[PDB]
Amino acid sequence: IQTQQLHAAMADTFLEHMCRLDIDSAPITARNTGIICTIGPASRSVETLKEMIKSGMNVARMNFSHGTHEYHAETIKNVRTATESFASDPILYRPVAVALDTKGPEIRTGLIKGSGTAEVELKKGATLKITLDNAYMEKCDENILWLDYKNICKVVDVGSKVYVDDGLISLQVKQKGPDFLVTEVENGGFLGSKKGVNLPGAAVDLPAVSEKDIQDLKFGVEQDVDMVFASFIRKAADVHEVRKILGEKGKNIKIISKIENHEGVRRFDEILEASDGIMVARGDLGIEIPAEKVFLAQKMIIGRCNRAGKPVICATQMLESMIKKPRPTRAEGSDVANAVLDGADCIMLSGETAKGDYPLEAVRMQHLIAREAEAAMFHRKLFEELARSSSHSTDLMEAMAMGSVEASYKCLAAALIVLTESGRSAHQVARYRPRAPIIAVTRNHQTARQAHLYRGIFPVVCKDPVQEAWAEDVDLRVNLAMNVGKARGFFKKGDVVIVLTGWRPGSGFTNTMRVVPVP
Amino acid sequence: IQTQQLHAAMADTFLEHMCRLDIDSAPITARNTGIICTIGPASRSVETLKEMIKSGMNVARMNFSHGTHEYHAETIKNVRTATESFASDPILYRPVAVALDTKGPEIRTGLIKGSGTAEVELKKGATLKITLDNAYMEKCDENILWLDYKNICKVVDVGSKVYVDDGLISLQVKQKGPDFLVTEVENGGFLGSKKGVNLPGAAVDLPAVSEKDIQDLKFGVEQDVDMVFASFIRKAADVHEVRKILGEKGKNIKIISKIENHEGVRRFDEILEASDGIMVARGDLGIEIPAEKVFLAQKMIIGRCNRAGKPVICATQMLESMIKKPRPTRAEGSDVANAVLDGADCIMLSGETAKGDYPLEAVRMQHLIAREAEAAMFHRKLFEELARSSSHSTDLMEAMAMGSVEASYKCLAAALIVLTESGRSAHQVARYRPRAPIIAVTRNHQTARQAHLYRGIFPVVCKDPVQEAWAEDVDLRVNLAMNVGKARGFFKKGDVVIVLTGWRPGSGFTNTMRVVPVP
Amino acid sequence: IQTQQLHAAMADTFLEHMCRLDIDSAPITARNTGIICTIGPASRSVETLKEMIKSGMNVARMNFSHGTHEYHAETIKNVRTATESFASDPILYRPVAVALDTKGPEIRTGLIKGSGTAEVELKKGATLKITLDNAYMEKCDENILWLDYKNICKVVDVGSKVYVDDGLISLQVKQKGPDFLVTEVENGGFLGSKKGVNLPGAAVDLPAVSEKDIQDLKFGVEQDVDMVFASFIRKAADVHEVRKILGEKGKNIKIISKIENHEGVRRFDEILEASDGIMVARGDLGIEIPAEKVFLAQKMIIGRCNRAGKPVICATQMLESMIKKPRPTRAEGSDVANAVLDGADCIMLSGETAKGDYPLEAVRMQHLIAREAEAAMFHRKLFEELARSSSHSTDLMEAMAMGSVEASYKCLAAALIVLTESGRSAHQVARYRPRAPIIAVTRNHQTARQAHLYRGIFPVVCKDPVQEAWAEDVDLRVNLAMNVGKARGFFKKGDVVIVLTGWRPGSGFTNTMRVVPVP
Ligand SMILES: Nc1ncnc2c1ncn2[C@@H]1O[C@H](COP(=O)(O)OP(=O)(O)OP(=O)(O)O)[C@@H](O)[C@H]1O
Ligand SMILES: Nc1ncnc2c1ncn2[C@@H]1O[C@H](COP(=O)(O)OP(=O)(O)OP(=O)(O)O)[C@@H](O)[C@H]1O
Ligand SMILES: O=C([O-])C(=O)[O-]
Ligand SMILES: O=C([O-])C(=O)[O-]
Ligand SMILES: O=C([O-])C(=O)[O-]
Ligand SMILES: [K+]
Ligand SMILES: [K+]
Ligand SMILES: [K+]
Ligand SMILES: [Mg+2]
Ligand SMILES: [Mg+2]
Ligand SMILES: [Mg+2]
Ligand SMILES: [Mg+2]
Ligand SMILES: [Mg+2]
Repeated sequence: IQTQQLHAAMADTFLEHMCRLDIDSAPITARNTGIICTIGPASRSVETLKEMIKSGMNVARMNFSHGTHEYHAETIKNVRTATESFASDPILYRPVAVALDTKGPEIRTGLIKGSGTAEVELKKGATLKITLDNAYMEKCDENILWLDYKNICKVVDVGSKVYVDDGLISLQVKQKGPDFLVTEVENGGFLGSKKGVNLPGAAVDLPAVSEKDIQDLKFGVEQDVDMVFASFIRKAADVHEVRKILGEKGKNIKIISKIENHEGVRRFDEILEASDGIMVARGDLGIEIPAEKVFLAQKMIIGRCNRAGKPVICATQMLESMIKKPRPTRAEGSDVANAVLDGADCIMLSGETAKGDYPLEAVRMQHLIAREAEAAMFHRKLFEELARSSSHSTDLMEAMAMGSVEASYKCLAAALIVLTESGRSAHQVARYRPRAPIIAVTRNHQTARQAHLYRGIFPVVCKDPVQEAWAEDVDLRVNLAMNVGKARGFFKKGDVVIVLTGWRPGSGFTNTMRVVPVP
Repeated sequence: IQTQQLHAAMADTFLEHMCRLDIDSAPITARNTGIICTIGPASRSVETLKEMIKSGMNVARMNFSHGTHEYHAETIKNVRTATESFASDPILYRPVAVALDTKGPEIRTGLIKGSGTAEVELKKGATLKITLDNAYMEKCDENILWLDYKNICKVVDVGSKVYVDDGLISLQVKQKGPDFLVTEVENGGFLGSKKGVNLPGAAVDLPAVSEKDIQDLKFGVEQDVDMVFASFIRKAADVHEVRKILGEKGKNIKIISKIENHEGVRRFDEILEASDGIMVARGDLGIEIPAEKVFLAQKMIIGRCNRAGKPVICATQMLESMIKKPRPTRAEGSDVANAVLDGADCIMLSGETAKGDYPLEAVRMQHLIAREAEAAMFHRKLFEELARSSSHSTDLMEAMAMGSVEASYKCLAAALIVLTESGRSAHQVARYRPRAPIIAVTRNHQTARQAHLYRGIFPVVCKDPVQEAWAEDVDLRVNLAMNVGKARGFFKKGDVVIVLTGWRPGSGFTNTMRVVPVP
Repeated sequence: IQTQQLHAAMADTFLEHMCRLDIDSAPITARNTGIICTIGPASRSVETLKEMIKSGMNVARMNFSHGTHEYHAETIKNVRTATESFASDPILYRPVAVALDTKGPEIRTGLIKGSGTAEVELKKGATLKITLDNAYMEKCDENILWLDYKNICKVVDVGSKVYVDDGLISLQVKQKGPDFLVTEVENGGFLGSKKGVNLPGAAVDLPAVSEKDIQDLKFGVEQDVDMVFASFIRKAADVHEVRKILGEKGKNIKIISKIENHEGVRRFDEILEASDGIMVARGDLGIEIPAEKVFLAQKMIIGRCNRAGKPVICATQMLESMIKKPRPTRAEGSDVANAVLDGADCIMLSGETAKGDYPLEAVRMQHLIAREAEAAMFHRKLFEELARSSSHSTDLMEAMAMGSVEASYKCLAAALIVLTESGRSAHQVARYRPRAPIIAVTRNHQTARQAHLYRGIFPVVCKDPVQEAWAEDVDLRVNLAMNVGKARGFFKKGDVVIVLTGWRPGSGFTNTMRVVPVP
């Protein structure tokens, strides 16, 4: 019984590959898919945070949707505190990234009967008037609803829908003024105060970044975050707006755009081009667009990112059930696996880690699945497809990247060691999706942290100073990776590995590839 | 307008590939397909030879079915003399392989009027008597044909047909003696000395290894030949014998089994596995089996050799017309093209160089077709298919070769540079069919002549003394390849090349790959 | 029991397909590729015609570059005579197309000694004068050489080369005057009558449609030819022009455009678009462009027509040898085979039948090889690729064809029977390249003759009155095919067949497909 689906690995057709999948074919230890964990009341603590890390957490996400700078900073603190707890063991030391997830633009209704706690019941078939007249900003009721968005009438059409409270309530626009909308309740319910609004299919003119947003971003810069997950990206311009706020001081910050609505879906190509990476924000996306179309968008985005060699995250509700249970639903298991199969670089956990009763279990779970799924990919066919996709380019690093993955397959290397500073060299390899882990040694901590964004990349920080011999310094670095993979269980002495390096110190890329034996 | 059929190279389907072939898309200057010339009267002179090498000859074939050991050693003499005429400028110096073509279990004709260059014109409807009277051994003419097969009497029966010169002449047995036969000419033609006789279906019993064969064999050793073309090889057993004869002294000689009979097609696989290479010998084959079937054999044979990764030569009648004519026929043009496209490591000239009036041109012509066909190959598909085929192998040098070819494809490398001594590394690379030229640098003159056997290797002798410093020595050899490609106009400064070298002296194989710019 | 390369028909890769071609795997009786024979001095006789038909000939080409209207008219005559000689038993009657091969924008020498069957030897180094002096027109010879082109002196410089007979003979201009040219003979050979002059790379302003062209055109319309081989078509405008002269009376004559120069190639697409079909005229082409490039043209061209769904012919020097020999060269056998694998709908014979010694053998040999090659095609991949191409298209008859072919493969049907009058349903099928024979039953003679143009169509002329009842009438015709297929040995009882018919009369196509057993 082969391991790591190597039997299906050898199939000719996709169908044959499936037919060959084997529950009894064990996968390797090394889990390539990055796991992003939302931190919160359930996971903030150091002790916990140490467990999260032990469980497989690669990225700590900060949901700026709630909490104060003072809170989040305290969260980052603990994260950083937890991470360093292992630093004492440069070998067993694992980098953890920090991400800032913007609150983003928002539309909110007013107060019900001047109260924050009151409610009304909207009844299916009724009429309901939306006004912009702040006169009513605290006089909402069964007949009148005031909202935040001054420009609404401009972006919505008669016959369109307005969703209130996470799509809990649905309204149909029957009349439009310059100041109000006249709707008809389709999907009734109780209405509380200050609920969220969604305008499915609307091209919203709300700014790329809120005022709050500008503030959190500057904050994220001062905090030295590794990426930013930018909410509500609808077009390239919005990415550029974010880029601009982060500015020169934060030009190294990775900006991940969140696709959460039709627009974003429809203008995805430009957004992708402008971004550093993408997050498929299923939550809103599934509110914005028909829940039954989310999967298409999900696969569209994943594929296109794969094709461009830009990182992509699958997020939201992956293991939802696990907020209350130790074991997920079957669909949950399915989802994570397909996501991985689709090509997702990272997968995410929100409620599950943030507030749920089984944060660690959710992590471990994601870990378990990803590994299985990772073996189950159809690499030969995938590599082939990707290669065609990129055929337009004759880049050298890419050539180095393709040649090295191809050899890792050929001799079934146990790993690929890439020495990089910027991470570019490692990134090129990841994109060609080897099956073996990519252990990338760098002296740049940030590069190391950010590496997680990418599938298969396992960052290893070199904390030693530079030797007078390049060659020697290189050799060393290489050895380091070697002690790691060994310490990790990726391989053993005698195993074969693909080693990528720069020929000289001004190389510019890993232009030197080698097949080597583990000591 | 792209060069080197690169548009076509981009194709998704074979059909599309074909469709984009462009007469205006120009080939590169490096001809990858080895050219095998049969040296005889027309080409024996040292002066012709020189012109021969210049024009493209990589290997000299000495047909032991013709001339004497005396005639052949002189040939070999002018051969090495002409080659060696170019050893001053190590840059433009070219190795030229010497090959001995075996007699084997064949039936041969005597001497037309005591000239091994003599000929006579037979007529349709005429009578001819075949005798065994040695008193006619050197006395063949329009009226008496002496054979060398004693039993060919009990082997044929009246009404039968006897074929002379690869079916050139068909004789019908009309009267039987005990010492001879009287036949009638079924079709006219000329008639030489020492032509082969085929009795398709007949039951001749000829040892796999003539006394002569050993004679010839041991002479070849005496002459330091590089390889052996073993005529009418029928089984693997036949192969081990020759090997046995060659013995220790020639353990480095390469045995190229010649498939020229139904048995050899039939036992193809075991022969293959025993041989060092194969030769599709169509002259004989073409009479032995149905003409209309030769292409099957050919394709089949080419396919399994490539699949197997061993050199295959496609031989005989390729440019036939040109024995008398300056320019070939369209079918000959097609023939050569297709053979290259089928996958031949080399193509051959027989009557074309050994005794036609347009030998120089013939070689020339092969060169032209070869370049053009090499470009029209479907590298991308071929590589995928080859990879598939070798999938059970996990060989270290194969990984290296595959990564190399792959990179080379990606960046459109100008050449591949391999530093080898056995020349195995090189061999391995060529098996994956790179589009670029492989410059094979070696301090071993045999390995060097031998490399011609394989598609795309441009062997280059390194005559320099061995450097104390492994890296310096390496660089040494590298530059020499750098210089040749430059000389031969293979690339320029700022052109990119893949370099295969060994990490440490006595590295085993070329375990190091680099992308490098041409100096 | 191995048959029709069915094992190879199951390979996954092109490589494995090749690897599995078996000489011992016998082909079926039906020869799919049509055989075109140039009818000349050596094949004019009725008695010779009868054997050629018998021999596999489907079309006769009458070369207008040679002879007179009268000589050709008689040939037609004889053609039709040897044909209907078989009309006795409609089961065994085989239609024969009559093809008009045009003169075109060509330069042509004169009569060698008022003959035309006459030849002349030219020796190397000798002198020859080219003249425009009509008083030599029919008096050519070793000394004097008259030509078609009064401007030739303006179009060629001293030192230049003049090619006679498709490059057979190279003449270098030594000196020129107003009237004549003074050349020296560069290579020896037989110079015959009304030969071809190729002034490669020289501005000849010849007209697309000569008045003579015109003349001949009109002549063949009266001669009721089925098709036209338009020589030297350079651009679509040429076609329209031919089309133009064909006018109304011949709005049904198939115009087959011959690509025999650099322009024709270059403007191939629009040509193809305008023409009914294409010939690869390698004789002229091969001298018009570098010899080494013809296979590129041929492959690009055959591929493109396949794609298009239009019939393509591979022509010239396929079995050249056989003008004098009974057995072809290796190179020639590979060429016909390779032509068939390339995808040519038809193959041709020129000198081989027109004037050679072995007309019958050449034919048979084409028959022989084709069959073998038809088998060897990789039908599976080919069909997929063909589909990939045709994908934009949603034609109804195309779907029928495809489904039908698809079904034919699956159940290994013995044949497809198509009932058609226009012939289009049958072409549509032929274009999707089933392995099995298309028995095209029709009541249109012309249709039945022209069917030879298309790969795999076996035309059957139904001679019986129309049935009042469609069903019976259809049945009958089906019956016809059955009998014929049975008498030709295509299938036996209990064999399976695919049946293509129309539901109702005047169905515009065969919209009904059925799987049937032979009775
Ligand atoms: N050394 C030579 N001496 C004289 N004639 C030679 C020589 N080598 C080749 N020839 C001539 O060229 C012809 C073709 O050469 P080739 O090597 O193909 O020989 P072959 O008879 O056709 O035998 P084989 O089947 O082994 O190739 C020979 O038949 C012979 O007439
Ligand atoms: N009608 C004919 N009368 C006599 N000889 C003929 C005739 N047709 C063909 N031949 C001979 O056969 C040779 C080859 O025939 P073919 O039809 O191929 O002519 P061709 O000269 O090569 O010109 P093309 O390029 O049109 O094919 C001709 O050159 C001619 O000598
Ligand atoms: O913001 C998100 O993550 C979402 O909406 O899913
Ligand atoms: O022996 C050969 O080379 C042949 O028969 O073609
Ligand atoms: O006309 C032809 O066939 C040619 O020129 O090849
Ligand atoms: K958020
Ligand atoms: K021999
Ligand atoms: K013509
Ligand atoms: Mg959201
Ligand atoms: Mg020979
Ligand atoms: Mg032979
Ligand atoms: Mg022509
Ligand atoms: Mg011709």
